Amino acid sequence: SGNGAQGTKFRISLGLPVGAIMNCADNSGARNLYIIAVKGSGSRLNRLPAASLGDMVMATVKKGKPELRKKVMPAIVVRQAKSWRRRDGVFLYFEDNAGVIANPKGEMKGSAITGPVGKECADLWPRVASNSGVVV
Amino acid sequence: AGMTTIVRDLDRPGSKFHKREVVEAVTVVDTPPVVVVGVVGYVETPRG
Amino acid sequence: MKLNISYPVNGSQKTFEIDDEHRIRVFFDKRIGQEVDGEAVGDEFKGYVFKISGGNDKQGFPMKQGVLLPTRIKLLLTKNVSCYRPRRDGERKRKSVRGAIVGPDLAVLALVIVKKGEQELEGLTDTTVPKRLGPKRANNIRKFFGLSKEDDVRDFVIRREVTKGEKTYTKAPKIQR
Amino acid sequence: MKVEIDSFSGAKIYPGRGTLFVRGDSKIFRFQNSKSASLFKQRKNPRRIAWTVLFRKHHKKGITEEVAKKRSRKTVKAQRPITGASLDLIKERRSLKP
Amino acid sequence: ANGATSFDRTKKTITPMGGFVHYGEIKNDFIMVKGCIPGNRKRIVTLRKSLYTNTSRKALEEVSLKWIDTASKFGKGRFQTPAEKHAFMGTLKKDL
RNA sequence: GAAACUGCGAAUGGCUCAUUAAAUCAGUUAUCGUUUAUUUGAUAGUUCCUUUACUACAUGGUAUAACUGUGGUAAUUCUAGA
RNA sequence: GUGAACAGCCUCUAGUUGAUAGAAUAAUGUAGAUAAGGGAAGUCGGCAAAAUAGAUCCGUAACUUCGGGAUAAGGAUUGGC
RNA sequence: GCAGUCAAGCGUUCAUAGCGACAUUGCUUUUUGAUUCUUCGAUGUCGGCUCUUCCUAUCAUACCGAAGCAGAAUUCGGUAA
RNA sequence: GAAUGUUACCGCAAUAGUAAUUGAACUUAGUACGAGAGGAACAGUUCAUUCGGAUAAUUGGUUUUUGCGGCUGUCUGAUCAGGCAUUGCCGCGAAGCUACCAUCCGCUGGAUUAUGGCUGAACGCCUCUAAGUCAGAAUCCAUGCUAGAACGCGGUGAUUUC
RNA sequence: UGUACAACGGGGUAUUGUAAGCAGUAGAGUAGCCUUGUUGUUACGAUCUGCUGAGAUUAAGCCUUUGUUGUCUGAUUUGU
Ligand SMILES: COc1ccc(C[C@H]2NC[C@H](O)[C@H]2OC(C)=O)cc1
Ligand SMILES: [Mg+2]
Ligand SMILES: [Mg+2]
Ligand SMILES: [Mg+2]
Ligand SMILES: [Mg+2]
Ligand SMILES: [Mg+2]
Ligand SMILES: [Mg+2]
Ligand SMILES: [Mg+2]
Ligand SMILES: [Mg+2]
Ligand SMILES: [Mg+2]
Ligand SMILES: [Mg+2]
Ligand SMILES: [Mg+2]
Ligand SMILES: [Mg+2]
Ligand SMILES: [Mg+2]
Ligand SMILES: [Mg+2]
Ligand SMILES: [Mg+2]
Ligand SMILES: [Mg+2]
Ligand SMILES: [Mg+2]
Ligand SMILES: [Mg+2]
Ligand SMILES: [Mg+2]
Ligand SMILES: [Mg+2]
Ligand SMILES: [Mg+2]
Ligand SMILES: [Mg+2]
Ligand SMILES: [Mg+2]
Ligand SMILES: [Mg+2]
Ligand SMILES: [Mg+2]
Ligand SMILES: [Mg+2]
Ligand SMILES: [Mg+2]
Ligand SMILES: [Mg+2]
Ligand SMILES: [Mg+2]
Ligand SMILES: [Mg+2]
Ligand SMILES: [Mg+2]
Ligand SMILES: [Mg+2]
Ligand SMILES: [Mg+2]
Ligand SMILES: [Mg+2]
Ligand SMILES: [Mg+2]
Ligand SMILES: [Mg+2]
Ligand SMILES: [Mg+2]
Ligand SMILES: [Mg+2]
Ligand SMILES: [Mg+2]
Ligand SMILES: [Mg+2]
Ligand SMILES: [Mg+2]
Ligand SMILES: [Mg+2]
Ligand SMILES: [Mg+2]
Ligand SMILES: [Mg+2]
Ligand SMILES: [Mg+2]
Ligand SMILES: [Mg+2]
Ligand SMILES: [Mg+2]
Ligand SMILES: [Mg+2]
Ligand SMILES: [Mg+2]
Ligand SMILES: [Mg+2]
Ligand SMILES: [Mg+2]
Ligand SMILES: [Mg+2]
Ligand SMILES: [Mg+2]
Ligand SMILES: [Mg+2]
Ligand SMILES: [Mg+2]
Ligand SMILES: [Mg+2]
Ligand SMILES: [Mg+2]
Ligand SMILES: [Mg+2]
Ligand SMILES: [Mg+2]
Ligand SMILES: [Mg+2]
Ligand SMILES: [Mg+2]
Ligand SMILES: [Mg+2]
Repeated sequence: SGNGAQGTKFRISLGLPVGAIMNCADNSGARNLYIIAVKGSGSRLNRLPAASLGDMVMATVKKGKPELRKKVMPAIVVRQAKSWRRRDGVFLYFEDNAGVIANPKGEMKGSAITGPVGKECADLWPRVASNSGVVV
Repeated sequence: AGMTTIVRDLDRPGSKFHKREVVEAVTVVDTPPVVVVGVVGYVETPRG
Repeated sequence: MKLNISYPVNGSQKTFEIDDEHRIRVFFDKRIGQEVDGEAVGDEFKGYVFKISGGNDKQGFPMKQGVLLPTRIKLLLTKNVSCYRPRRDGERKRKSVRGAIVGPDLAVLALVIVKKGEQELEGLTDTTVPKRLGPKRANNIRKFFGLSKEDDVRDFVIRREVTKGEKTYTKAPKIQR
Repeated sequence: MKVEIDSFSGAKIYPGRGTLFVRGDSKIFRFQNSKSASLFKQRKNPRRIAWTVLFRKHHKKGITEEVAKKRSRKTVKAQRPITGASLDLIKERRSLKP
Repeated sequence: ANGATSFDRTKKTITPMGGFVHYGEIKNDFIMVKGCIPGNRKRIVTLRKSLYTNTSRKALEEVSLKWIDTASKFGKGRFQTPAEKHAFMGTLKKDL
């Protein structure tokens, strides 16, 4: 989460540890996102960093435009698949994992977002709100 | 005795769940009146 | 939520605001068409019976008889159908709709008095707005008076006075058929 | 506090309870339990599973007197007349003859 | 109407359908405490007045329950009350 | 004579050359292989009922816009109840 | 009997029912299984484990000593009546 | 390997804010040597995994003094394991 | 767990252990400072990390509930109902156990260090220091929390006749 | 020897997903007898439907009970 994050986030079940690959859900040219780090994660001997909804991760693009591969970029997790539980009591989950590639400040490379988006992420990242269709 | 679930609006200016419902776990303990049958008086000593 | 109430006997209408989630709650899970006794909604309405006939949610989308559902959906509508006026022949447009089951999200419920209660309702039972227009087709005159085709209809045609400042003019329809 | 219902089984879902699945398109399917949720994942047809609402609704099970008659037919009759025309000459000319 | 609230109203006591699993019924007064507690069902338990005046906002918040759950705990409970269950199910091969 | 209903028109026009290599197109054929609003010209004594106590023909039915009035939405050539 | 089958699994004939026993089911084991989300990040190393599998049809690359490579790869299908 | 003393020099000016030559006093025992005292009728050898505890010559975190400390950032020092 | 009359109940508290941790956002504030570029903090608020102690309402995992249903092969003449296949296989599966995969909770007083000060001589002046003294830290001692000395202790009950 | 305790039984609660039996103008269809069809007749047919959210199981660490049946002095030891 961290920098450019408008607001705070309540804790939600970590679903994507390092090495998870999530669908790329914008129109940027990227086909998938390989997670290499989670921003603002902590440290425990042997613990893998892991991200959830509306987390900023460092990532690379394993399938996609050549102009987008072989390099690390920031990105933001928008769909999860591992069920988490909101404070309104509900356990909910998506059918896939997906983020969109972003710049440190949280602005998006691509113009649109393809597929639904978690509310807890629209809430966090205004530029992501913008480009969404269906939220949560 | 046991646990169950509760629903209540939460009141906490500043939070993202201000004036929104939450669902919360509660325990229940069975509590019929206790009955008084004695008094004991303690005094202080340098040994406690 | 607002309540748009109509007395179709008098052709009256008045709205009512009700902020009591208890007094409201009587209306939930009730569909369009079902009737509701009155006391629950207010001490005023004791005795009255209300027929639920539609409304709009906050967002303004309308109710639509016979969807069931207490949520919204996006249907495909046609000519001769509620919540759509076709711009063009053979035009069908896909539009959102609110279901016919009442819920807290409704901005306004639409109600129609069926039978009256035990006491008069302010601008409703006490005031009575008239019809606008009268019979125009020959036989319809013959029945809004009951006449037997021998009575001649030219006489019973309705006459609406009107002022030209210092000339009071008088006009009647044009009987057809 | 809305009580929800089971996308598959048609069962009431009281608050915080069961699970919520958000599909590819964005159809939100709500289950009251892993039973519904599994049959669902198994591409099972609710109309063929006999304990479900849809099954019963379909096989006309135990509606019983829900298809019976009732007592709902209005009562009115009142003369307003017709606007602009003197409604005080709309009953003393309305004397009929048949 | 122990288990009823201002908003619920439906007269019913806190005892879940079928009754508290591994305990019984609760026919006395009770203390409902947010969350969970050391010790298990049936064990004696001492409740103690706090040792400090906490200010917290969290402490201080005056709650008011909206609805207490009351469905069975002995499975995936679907109904708050025999009444509800009777409603939803219709008529069965036992009964009247 | 506003509004509105009803009718007719919006399949013409204008624009572009992406596709298309036996396709299009051209000149030449065919419909004894079809549909055709329209324009023009022709074209309709028969409609009922076991066919005397007879069927509205001196002409049969309502249900709707506009409208009046109650409204909803931040928002559109959105529209709901009466 | 199933099945391609002297396979595995069940059965008839024959032959056994031998192998200390009782009560419990703590830790840690040995042997047998399962696990959300992720998917080799573990580790010297995918060790272990998991995945695959029959048959019928369709489809099948580099390269080659032209014999191969080849069940390459990749797919559909299969009960009962 | 780590820390001092003198103070020529560095630092626009200005020895010691921060540094510091030529010299010179030390400490330390995760370096490597020097030794050969113990074990050759045997004290299981590297590294990792796991896990506990200790040291402080403190990287972070608390409270401070100083600056060639405007702010922001940083550097130097104290109490601190 | 023997023995300290027996046995029961309620307690004390010596000594020992001890625990919480770090970050961000909002706001302060585009403020103080600055020519400009830039650009803070205290009070308040919402969350989070790392650790800990519990707990199972919810959700997830586990299945010999061999609980219900389904399937292959065979055996019991068929039917019903079953046996066997080192738990035959499969879907669902209560109960229990259980997961930052789930939820709940993690206390406030004093005394000090460094350091900054008061008064104040030594030394008619001056000095936080000599005497005396104020404020003070993730420190320390308490509070709180766990054990309870099987050779530390208190209060209380009932105390055997063949 | 009583708000006792147990074994059953009953009711709640759960889990599965519609028992056995019988019936049917449901059923791809097939045979057999003639009085050879203006539903010809008698049966067979995977499966389907009704009685039937039925049947089964449900404390072994679920809840509850006005019912049924039963149980209620054996052993050892202790003193200021
Ligand atoms: C160079 O690495 C090594 C050299 C010698 C030894 C053995 C010695 N250790 C102590 C004794 O002298 C002898 O112990 C035994 C048990 O033999 C082990 C490792
Ligand atoms: Mg895409
Ligand atoms: Mg490691
Ligand atoms: Mg490649
Ligand atoms: Mg945009
Ligand atoms: Mg006319
Ligand atoms: Mg499961
Ligand atoms: Mg489960
Ligand atoms: Mg349960
Ligand atoms: Mg054209
Ligand atoms: Mg009509
Ligand atoms: Mg022999
Ligand atoms: Mg042996
Ligand atoms: Mg044994
Ligand atoms: Mg897994
Ligand atoms: Mg994969
Ligand atoms: Mg590796
Ligand atoms: Mg890989
Ligand atoms: Mg490694
Ligand atoms: Mg190797
Ligand atoms: Mg290696
Ligand atoms: Mg292997
Ligand atoms: Mg598997
Ligand atoms: Mg190959
Ligand atoms: Mg077939
Ligand atoms: Mg010198
Ligand atoms: Mg100087
Ligand atoms: Mg100089
Ligand atoms: Mg060294
Ligand atoms: Mg020697
Ligand atoms: Mg040596
Ligand atoms: Mg040796
Ligand atoms: Mg030796
Ligand atoms: Mg040794
Ligand atoms: Mg030190
Ligand atoms: Mg200077
Ligand atoms: Mg200092
Ligand atoms: Mg330490
Ligand atoms: Mg120490
Ligand atoms: Mg120390
Ligand atoms: Mg003793
Ligand atoms: Mg600002
Ligand atoms: Mg300047
Ligand atoms: Mg479970
Ligand atoms: Mg079975
Ligand atoms: Mg049979
Ligand atoms: Mg056998
Ligand atoms: Mg065998
Ligand atoms: Mg924890
Ligand atoms: Mg305290
Ligand atoms: Mg003290
Ligand atoms: Mg002074
Ligand atoms: Mg001092
Ligand atoms: Mg002193
Ligand atoms: Mg002095
Ligand atoms: Mg502390
Ligand atoms: Mg504590
Ligand atoms: Mg003791
Ligand atoms: Mg004692
Ligand atoms: Mg007995
Ligand atoms: Mg049935
Ligand atoms: Mg046990
Ligand atoms: Mg009985």
